[PDB]
Amino acid sequence: GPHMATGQDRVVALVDMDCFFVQVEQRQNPHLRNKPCAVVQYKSWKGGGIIAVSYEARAFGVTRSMWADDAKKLCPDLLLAQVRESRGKANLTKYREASVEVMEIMSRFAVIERASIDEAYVDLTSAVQERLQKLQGQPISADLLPSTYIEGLPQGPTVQKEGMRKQGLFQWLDSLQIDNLTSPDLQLTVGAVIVEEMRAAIERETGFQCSAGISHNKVLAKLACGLNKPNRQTLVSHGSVPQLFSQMPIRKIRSLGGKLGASVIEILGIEYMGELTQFTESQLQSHFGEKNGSWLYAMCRGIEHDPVKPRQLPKTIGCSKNFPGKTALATREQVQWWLLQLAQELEERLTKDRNDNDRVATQLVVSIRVQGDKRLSSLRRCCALTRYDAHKMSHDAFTVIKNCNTSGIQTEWSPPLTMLFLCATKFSAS
DNA sequence: ATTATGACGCT
DNA sequence: AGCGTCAT
Ligand SMILES: Nc1nc2c(ncn2[C@H]2C[C@H](O)[C@@H](COP(=O)(O)OP(=O)(O)OP(=O)(O)O)O2)c(=O)[nH]1
Ligand SMILES: [Mn+2]
Ligand SMILES: [Mn+2]
Ligand SMILES: [Mn+2]
Repeated sequence: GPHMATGQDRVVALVDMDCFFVQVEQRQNPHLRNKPCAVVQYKSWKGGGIIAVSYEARAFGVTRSMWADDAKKLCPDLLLAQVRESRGKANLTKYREASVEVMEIMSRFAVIERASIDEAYVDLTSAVQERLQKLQGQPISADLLPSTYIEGLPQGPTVQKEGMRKQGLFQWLDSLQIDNLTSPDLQLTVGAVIVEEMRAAIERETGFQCSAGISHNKVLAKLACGLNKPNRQTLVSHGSVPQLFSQMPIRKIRSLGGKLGASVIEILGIEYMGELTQFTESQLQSHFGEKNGSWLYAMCRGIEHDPVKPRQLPKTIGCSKNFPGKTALATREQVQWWLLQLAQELEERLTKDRNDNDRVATQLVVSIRVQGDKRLSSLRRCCALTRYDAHKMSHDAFTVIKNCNTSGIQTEWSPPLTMLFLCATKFSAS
């Protein structure tokens, strides 16, 4: 009743750039704009692997994780842009630099948590309080929410999509109590006004479009963001959760799309998020552990407490390359040459990071995969990272991995290596 | 040959 | 510390 917490304390947004790498290439090359187009890494094997897809191309069935030759079968007019290659490997610097452009704009409105190269969470609770005091109690005009959907509306008592969006927004605004500065629905609405302003600034100052979700926590904001892409934002209220979750497959909620979610489905014999409400907290903890059980008990009621961490910069700076099939590394000279290539890219990125961000990494993580192992990483070992020098880092990585060569010959490497990975970690202020 | 990154939990 | 999971 009056003591039952409802998880409505915060206003949280999730901003995700639409088909980011594609947009970066479309800004650079206007010939690619408003076209079916995709971004690929490499080219010789099956035309390269697609990693990002414009919405025009998605309409033909093109998807990430598809070979370009196969995508061209679905979409013969598909346009392609290739990721830059430096030192023999894909180099993602252009997209990291574009990401910094967007993150710095978002940080003007509120403190952000960089969740990926193209998405960030935003804690808007305080900004919403401020804008509400600036409002002095006037309602919010629909004109302030020109790209916002209200999930679950319209309802009850109409042929076009924009008209649907506007009907739902009108129903939502008509039911707002704008006199209560602590109304969670009002707070979410003001949050959506601010996110309209943030997205407008991003597009004005970079050319890039994005989608966003606004709700009371990170999981609901992420889920909301996906409901109406591209170039739109969605408000998911606390009240919208029972209907939304009643037909939501469990795998759609962030962290449940893998083995844990499959086990929730199998053990409990359910399909949808809302079905979780029928279990006690102790029942869920008994199946899925104390932490997961409490998280699921609260999540299926729309409640989640994970904070938006104040972190705009990545915690790690890494370099990795797969060597699939017959390109696996089988000699010592090969392994050394590629460790050097990775370490040279790492040195360049670390030196730029030190100048930009006033910090130094102190630990080097070396990971490899050996032929025949299904796991991503066959081995991870750390060593000290005391100087930003590529030859030193590559010799140190070789030292930590050389015991993995089971060949009796000094020159050959067996079993051959199908992955190398160098990662700089444990940053200290400098 | 579903690649190149990231974050975070477990023990 | 080293390994696994999840995202995409
Ligand atoms: N190198 C590499 N980059 C990836 C991979 N998967 C995604 N990316 C990059 C390219 C995407 O443009 C970018 C952001 O990913 P998202 O999942 O948010 O998708 P994207 O922004 O492409 O489309 P969206 O409109 O958000 O559905 O991350 C991958 O497997 N390898
Ligand atoms: Mn995106
Ligand atoms: Mn995507
Ligand atoms: Mn994203």
